[PDB]
Amino acid sequence: MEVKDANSALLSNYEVFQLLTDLKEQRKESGKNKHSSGQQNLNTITYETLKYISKTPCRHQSPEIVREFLTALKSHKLTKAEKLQLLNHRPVTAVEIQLMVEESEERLTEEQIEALLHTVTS
Amino acid sequence: TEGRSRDGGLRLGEMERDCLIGYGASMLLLERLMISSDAFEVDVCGQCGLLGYSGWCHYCKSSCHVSSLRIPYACKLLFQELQSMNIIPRLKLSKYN
Amino acid sequence: RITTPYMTKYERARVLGTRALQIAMCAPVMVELEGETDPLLIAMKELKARKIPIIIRRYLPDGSYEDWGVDELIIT
Amino acid sequence: RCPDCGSTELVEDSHYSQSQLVCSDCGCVVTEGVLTTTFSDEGNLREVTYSRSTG
Amino acid sequence: ADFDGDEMNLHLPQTEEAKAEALVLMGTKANLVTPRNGEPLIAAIQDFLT
Amino acid sequence: QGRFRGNLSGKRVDFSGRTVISPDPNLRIDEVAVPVHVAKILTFPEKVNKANINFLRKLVQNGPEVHPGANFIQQRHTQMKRFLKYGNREKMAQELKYG
Amino acid sequence: LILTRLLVPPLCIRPSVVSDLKSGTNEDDLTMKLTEIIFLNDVIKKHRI
Amino acid sequence: GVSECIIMGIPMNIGTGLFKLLHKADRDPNPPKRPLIFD
Amino acid sequence: KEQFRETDVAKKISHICFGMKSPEEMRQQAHIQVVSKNLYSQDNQHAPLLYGVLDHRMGTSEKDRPCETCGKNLADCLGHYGYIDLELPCFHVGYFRA
Amino acid sequence: FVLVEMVDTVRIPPWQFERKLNDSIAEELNKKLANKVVYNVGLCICLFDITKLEDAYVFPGDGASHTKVHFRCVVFHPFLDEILIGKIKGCSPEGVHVSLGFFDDILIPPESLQQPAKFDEAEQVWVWEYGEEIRFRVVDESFVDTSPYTLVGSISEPGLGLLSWW
Amino acid sequence: LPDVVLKPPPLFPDTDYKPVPLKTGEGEEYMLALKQELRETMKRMPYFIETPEERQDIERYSKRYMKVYKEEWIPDWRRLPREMMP
Ligand SMILES: [Zn+2]
Ligand SMILES: [Zn+2]
Ligand SMILES: [Zn+2]
Repeated sequence: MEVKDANSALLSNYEVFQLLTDLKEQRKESGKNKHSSGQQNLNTITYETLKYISKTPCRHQSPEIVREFLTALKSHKLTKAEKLQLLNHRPVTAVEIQLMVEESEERLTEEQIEALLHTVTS
Repeated sequence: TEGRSRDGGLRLGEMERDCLIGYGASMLLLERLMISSDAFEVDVCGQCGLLGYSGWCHYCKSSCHVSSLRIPYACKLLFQELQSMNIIPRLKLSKYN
Repeated sequence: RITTPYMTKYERARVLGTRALQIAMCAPVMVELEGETDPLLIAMKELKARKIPIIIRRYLPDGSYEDWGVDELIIT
Repeated sequence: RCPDCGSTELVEDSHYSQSQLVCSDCGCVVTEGVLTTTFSDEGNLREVTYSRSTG
Repeated sequence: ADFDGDEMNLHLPQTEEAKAEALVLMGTKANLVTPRNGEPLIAAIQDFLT
Repeated sequence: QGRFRGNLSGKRVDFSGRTVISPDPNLRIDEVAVPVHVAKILTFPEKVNKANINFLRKLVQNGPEVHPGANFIQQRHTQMKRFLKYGNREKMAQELKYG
Repeated sequence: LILTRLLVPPLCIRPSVVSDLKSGTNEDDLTMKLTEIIFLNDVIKKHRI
Repeated sequence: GVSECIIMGIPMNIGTGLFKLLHKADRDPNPPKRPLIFD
Repeated sequence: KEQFRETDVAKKISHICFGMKSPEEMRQQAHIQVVSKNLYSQDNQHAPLLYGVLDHRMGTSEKDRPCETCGKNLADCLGHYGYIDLELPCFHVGYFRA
Repeated sequence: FVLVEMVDTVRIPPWQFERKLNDSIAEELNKKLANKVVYNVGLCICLFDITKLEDAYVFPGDGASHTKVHFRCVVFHPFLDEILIGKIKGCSPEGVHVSLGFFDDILIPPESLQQPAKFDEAEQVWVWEYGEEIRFRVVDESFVDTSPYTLVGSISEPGLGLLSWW
Repeated sequence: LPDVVLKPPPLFPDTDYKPVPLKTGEGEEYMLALKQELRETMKRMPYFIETPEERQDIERYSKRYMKVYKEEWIPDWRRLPREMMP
């Protein structure tokens, strides 16, 4: 039961949402009684995670939009963690990038914030 | 037990074991000498290779590397007698694959 | 492909035993038994019909392996 | 008491040289099998009295 | 054996695999000959040859 | 009578019986006669499946008294054995689940 | 190779039968040997003291 | 060896235990992997 | 919430590595110290003494008196060893030639 | 959320042979890693996909089909600086009890860095005014079986301003 | 005959003889201070190789700020065989 790498590759919330939706549709299409009675924690965790991701603004996303946002941020020399947080949060205000986002010193420039907002809103 | 009056069973002597080996019925010999005679489950520590109890190794004071294992009670008694004689059989377990 | 194409009695016995155990453990039947209450008889019928979904993995002394199907091997 | 039905009708009935404490209501086997020394063990063991073992 | 009071043992396997192996490898119809020289041991006996 | 030769190489087992032999030419070479008394004692564990369900039900309804039958049942969920000599055998036969 | 501690095995290896018919029990030889060893150790300690 | 296997209670390598068996199950080796959008 | 721990693994023994134990390892393996030479108590119940021989903390040998180390019966008890220190060392007859 | 490489020996009983091997393996892995925290990895949510699946062996014992499957699974394990949005599922004197949305009630933010008006009097008072943000600081795991929880982590709440809610 | 003992001997039996106190003197004090200074200064020495940390979580802009920097001594490859060059 050993693991090879716990940090193989980071992923945004859209991938988890798609995976949960696929699992849920497959479950409602091939539901079983004994398999479900053996372990009910699976259903609960899947449903609650899907409900949380639906509460969050992760909706209205697509792989094309994700790739476009990634290619747009690649020109801003921003780090993987910063772009991941931005894609997962979808900030609509400027303060969320000014203060909340870490490593603000020397990275804001007071001119790139408008471009970041336009790219995250487009 | 040995005798009939003591409700004893038959003995699969060394000659019977040799006949079974010659036939090659490995599963039959196993079911006879291990499953239906002295079947028992022990706990062996994968770190020191010693025998524990209730999934706990008193030697290392831990229970993470302790795992169950099928073994004849006669073989377990032999291992205990050797450990008493100071001949410590260190069992190095591994996956069946 | 270098070993004998005939299926030995040891392989026969092991396959029959494994199939009988699987059937006794509520495994699906692929021969439509007709009132056979004995898992070993069902396994023998499946062997005669050449429908046992088991593949023998013959290991050589050096370490190599080769797969041989029941329907591919020759029975006596 | 019985672990299934909770009845206290537990009777010790040996079934073909097999000591077994089984319930008389549902037949649930509570305990089975007893360990008793054989002739070899009895002959190998030595008799020691309380005058020496107790102290 | 000679049926002069000899006591023989009878065992019942407790596993399907062991049962199958006993029936196949230790089959009476499959062990009609000895591996020493191939001579058949299971054949006619007194009161049958005559 | 040591641990290697007396308890490891050669050891005693259960589900066995020692009995005298007698001639009977009316049986095949691959067949052997077993008495009813030893047959009622030597039992075989059969797993309840979709094939011999009715046979096992009939054996359980017969019970330990009649020769064709069983003596104990181990449920799939719980490993608590049940003695057929006590209790209603018909209910046990009707509540035989796979496994 | 030079032993300073003896490993007394569990009671599973030393079976004891409680013979209520008399004032005694059936004990194996290992128990008696260990008792004699402990007695000799105590006697050696007493002589040293 | 065979004696140590019989003592430990494991199927001896000789006889039927020399080889291994596989199940002919309906499967698909190396199933399609879900593509990673973020990476 | 809940930690992931494997229940049972199909562990197969690979090989047996024989060896020896030092006095420190013997002490670590043992649970109690047997110093009383007597077996049973003076009371008419004839119960085994504590820290002595035939103690139930080193396993069990009776169907009525269970083990003291582990709360299990005789059929489920595996047994525990004990260490007895000797005043003066002694040559091991098995390893005397060694 | 992050993928984790794992290699598991899944045992499928015989009465499931009628089902597809990959689907059965996926269902078994999900049932086995549903709501369980792996040490030094994090809380696993579900199975992502299966990468490698070698031959299927059958042992001479139980008789089931044991398959060594290599797969990737998603686990909740921040990178010591991730920002999340949770809800206050209670509050204690020594610190508020915030919990991510229906995910896990294990976040215990210490109240030792906010502006100098921090105190809890057991009346569910969050903080005196001048969707709750969370900034993960460090992780920590512990064992459970130690005789014959496991994920709390530390949360930070700096002077984020929070023009929307004080 | 020797009497029987109920409880086992103490794990740490008492002794009527105590260790002799340590020698006092400015010399001993200076030797202690020097040994402490050596303990404190040899861990930071380049010869004191530490366990190479691995499995980094992520890369950040503060990496250049928190990057541990320490001069490394150059071994004498003329005296050392060729099997030790990186
Ligand atoms: Zn250990
Ligand atoms: Zn009852
Ligand atoms: Zn014990």
